[PDB]
Amino acid sequence: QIAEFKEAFSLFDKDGDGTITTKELGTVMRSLGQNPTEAELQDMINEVDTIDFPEFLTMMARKSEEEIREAFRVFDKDGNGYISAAELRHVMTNLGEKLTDEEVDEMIREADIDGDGQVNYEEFVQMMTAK
Amino acid sequence: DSCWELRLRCALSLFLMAVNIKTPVVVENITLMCLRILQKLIKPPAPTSKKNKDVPVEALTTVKPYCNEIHAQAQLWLKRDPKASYDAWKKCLPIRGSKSELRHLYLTEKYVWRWKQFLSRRGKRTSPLDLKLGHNNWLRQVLFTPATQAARQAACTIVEALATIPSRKQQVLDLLTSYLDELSIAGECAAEYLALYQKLITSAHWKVYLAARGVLPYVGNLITKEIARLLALEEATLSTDLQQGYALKSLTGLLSSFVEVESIKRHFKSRLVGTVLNGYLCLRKLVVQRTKLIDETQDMLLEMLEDMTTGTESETKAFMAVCIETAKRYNLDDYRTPVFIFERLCSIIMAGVMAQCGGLECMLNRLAGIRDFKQGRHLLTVLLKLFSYC
Amino acid sequence: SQFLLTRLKMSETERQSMESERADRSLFVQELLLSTLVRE
Amino acid sequence: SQFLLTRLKMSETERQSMESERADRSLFVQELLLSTLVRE
Amino acid sequence: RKAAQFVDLLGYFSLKTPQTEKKLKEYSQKAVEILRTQNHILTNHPNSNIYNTLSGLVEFDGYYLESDPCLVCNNPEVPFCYIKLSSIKVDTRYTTTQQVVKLIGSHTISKVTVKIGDLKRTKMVRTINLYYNNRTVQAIVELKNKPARWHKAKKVQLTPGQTEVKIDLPLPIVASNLMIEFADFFLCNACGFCKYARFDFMLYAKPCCAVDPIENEEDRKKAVSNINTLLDKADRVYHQLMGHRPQLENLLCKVNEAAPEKPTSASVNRYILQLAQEYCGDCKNSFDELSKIIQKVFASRKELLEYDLQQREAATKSPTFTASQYRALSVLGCGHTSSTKCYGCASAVTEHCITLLRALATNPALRHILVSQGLIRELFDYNLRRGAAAMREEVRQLMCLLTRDNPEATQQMNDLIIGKVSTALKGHWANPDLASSLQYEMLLLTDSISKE
Ligand SMILES: [Zn+2]
Repeated sequence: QIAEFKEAFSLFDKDGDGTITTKELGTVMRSLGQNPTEAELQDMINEVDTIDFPEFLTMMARKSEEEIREAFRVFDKDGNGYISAAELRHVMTNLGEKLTDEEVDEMIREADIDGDGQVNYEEFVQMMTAK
Repeated sequence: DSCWELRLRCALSLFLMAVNIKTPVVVENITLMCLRILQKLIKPPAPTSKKNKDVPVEALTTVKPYCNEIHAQAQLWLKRDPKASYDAWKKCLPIRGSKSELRHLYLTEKYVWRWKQFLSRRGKRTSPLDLKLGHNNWLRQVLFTPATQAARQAACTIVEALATIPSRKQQVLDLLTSYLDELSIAGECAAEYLALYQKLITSAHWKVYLAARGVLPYVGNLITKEIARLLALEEATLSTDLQQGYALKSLTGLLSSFVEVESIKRHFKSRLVGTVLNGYLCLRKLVVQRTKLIDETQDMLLEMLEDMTTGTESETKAFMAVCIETAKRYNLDDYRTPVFIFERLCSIIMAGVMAQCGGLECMLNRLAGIRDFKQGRHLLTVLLKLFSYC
Repeated sequence: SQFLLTRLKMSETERQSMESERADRSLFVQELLLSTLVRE
Repeated sequence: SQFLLTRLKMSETERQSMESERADRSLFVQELLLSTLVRE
Repeated sequence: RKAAQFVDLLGYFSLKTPQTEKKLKEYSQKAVEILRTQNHILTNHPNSNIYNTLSGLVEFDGYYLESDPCLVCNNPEVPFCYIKLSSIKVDTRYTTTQQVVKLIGSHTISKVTVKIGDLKRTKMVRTINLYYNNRTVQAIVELKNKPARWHKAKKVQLTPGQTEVKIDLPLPIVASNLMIEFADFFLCNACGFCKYARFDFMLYAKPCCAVDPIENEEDRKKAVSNINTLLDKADRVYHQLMGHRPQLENLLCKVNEAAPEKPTSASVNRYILQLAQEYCGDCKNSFDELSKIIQKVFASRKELLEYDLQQREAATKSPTFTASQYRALSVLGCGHTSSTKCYGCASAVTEHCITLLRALATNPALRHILVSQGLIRELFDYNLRRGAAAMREEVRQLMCLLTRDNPEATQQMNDLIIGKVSTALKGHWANPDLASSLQYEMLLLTDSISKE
């Protein structure tokens, strides 16, 4: 598996110095069968950063419950452990999406099994693990 | 006007109902008009407002399409589905607008996408299509139609406009690359399509991306197949074709374009020397079915061979090995190509490497196969010269 | 030129609105055409 | 005139029969046409 | 169009030989399959629309919008003609007892009639020797050299007092320069005036496309360079010819509208005049030049290939072939094949198919098998409206014959006619061309009824 990544890195290596530019970073794993997003790309640039082979391999190896916990923390701005419809509306507005009050309420309600009209950490964990 | 959607639906229904008919009268009288309508709708007139005198069309949209999904669905739209209308589609797109902010945006977008996917999977929300383009469609039919050139030009403009954001451009380039094998069947009618393709890969990173996907062996195989067909036709008949060598010329030009830049030239030289050398020899064999296009193809192939044969010792040894490999297949009766191979070897002289690769027995058998002197003076001279060199 | 019937203007803000609407109509037609080329 | 395929007679009794049959066909067509002009 | 006699004999023999039902079924299947394939080729041809529209407006002989020129259609059978030698002359030189002449180009000479006027008893010619060669030179004195560069053609002896002599050539000769020698018994060395007699020459010749032969290596190099020049010129002319198509399609689109225009040979619609001028005026000239250059290239290639074969054989002589293998290998079987995408050749094949099917249908059993193949619908849908008027009438006759005594076939044909007429008459009110494009269906009905 390392051979394909090495071949792609070398093929995208311009000056032959074993290092590439971050402007072409998305194209390297775009050619490998994976499809990233722009936000993913800026996040990957932020995490590491010109990239050499070791950092590229580290990035590829990470292509965890810590991520789910961080997402839950980002969703619950107040830190109260409960995701209200207001918090979801604020998150959607920040992301740029447009939604109705009825649609968001229905989304929250369909995300609750306990009938309390609220999202818990266990509920989000179960929703994420649904296959 | 405000009823534009119904007119567009009529035009698109007529287009898709009459896009697969090969008769030239239908292409000229129905498909061309729908293509022109679609081309006018896709590419609107340049803005005249004082603020927007400079910015292009892409800078004017109030919504931003998603990277890896298509929300518009033509199958339901053509059946007058209220849930797949223009306003419904526009309502599903987001309005155009430190490390922690980047992270938070990343996870919010990702898990909101997952939440929406689950909602569509269990509930009633419509599921967007995936951006994976099929390789057989009406697009190949329209792009190479010999009925009329204007239809090809309009289709080229449409597909050029379809590739603006790189997420769509990747798929568009993949489909166009898949359409590469139509060059031989539709020799001159492809003149437009090529002009589009070269424009879409005019940047270096797109060429490198296509090279990483394995396009160089594809073009090489196409070139060898075309040269073999040319040789077979030359052997049998004596017809004249004013378009002979167009497809081979175009494919060789495309290969040279792929090779000109440094990275793929350095990487892919070890796999392309045999193809180019064999093609050059086979083209040089032509004596009657020879045109100007074939002459230019031979010249460019020779230039490519000269360019690739410059490097370190390992690459020179590999080139010698493949040169002996191509010398092996040629029979013992022809006295032209081995002369070229051996004078090339003596010019590059290396003297002991064929002892390691085992090419000595090849030239020993070459000496053993000579039964005449009048017709084999050049081969004997070059073989003796290289034997004294070695 | 003396016929009255043959003689039977737009501000700037509505010009901006029209250009924007042209942009979204172009984008919608692009996505509609892309939808018909998906793999089946 | 040398083509063979371009060259690819009737007695008197069958001529009489043909003329008679023509007569009855004419009469039948006459009556058929008269049938469409009746009162309604 | 070369296979008229072949299909004639095939139809006759199939009609005369009694055969099993399986052989008849196979034969009918082959005929119908060829017909269907040619119809499919014709209806999808890229130039089909242009030719179909042009047929009813202008009068044109050939199809001058073909990408690959067809050797069969480019090579008609040209007959011999009587040409006076002075009309094709270019340069001449006289000596004491010989005359050397050069022509404009190559010619296939068959007979020479020589006339004598103002003869005197002092001296006349007893033996005339004819010499010819096909090597093009710029100066006559250069070719004046006697022994090496001439070929014997004919020696003719004359009775005393002869006035006209008929030098016949058993085999026609392809010549560019000629020489006449007075062997047994005069001419001015500078001007060529003869006081004893006056000589006039006639030839039974026709224009010929041929090139100089190759004998050595520099001749091969000159041939290669000339062929490259001819290929370049042909490419330029071909591009100039194919550049005419967009204008032709624009004019066709404008003509199809048929808008009335306000203003007797000048009162015809201006767009029709432009169409005729564009097609029959410019495309025809470009096509003729292209055909000439293609013929020259073909002749040069044939000469070069023959020289290469001879040289290879000479080198190898320092394998028996049967009679058919010799023809297959040699240059004899090289120039009698039509291009694959040719409109005229497909039309000719459809004509032959119609003729053969008309011959075959005269057998009742073959008629039943053909109607079982589904020939009536194919003829109704494709060949009723395409071709010359004679072909259309022949197709009508064949369709009438196929239903001669078959109630089912007659019902099928009547159903087709009635359905088309009703469908057209439904929308006749909103479009009169529907009502005016029923002439062939009604002609078919008239022809079927008129045959008792
Ligand atoms: Zn032809």
